[PDB]
Amino acid sequence: KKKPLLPLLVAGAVLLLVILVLGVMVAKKK
Repeated sequence: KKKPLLPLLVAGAVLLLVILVLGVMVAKKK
């Protein structure tokens, strides 16, 4: 019933480098 989190672990990692890091460009520049 419960969906595996194996692919979710790496999923959040990608969003951390692609999305989160995207905001650091404007943040650090601020």
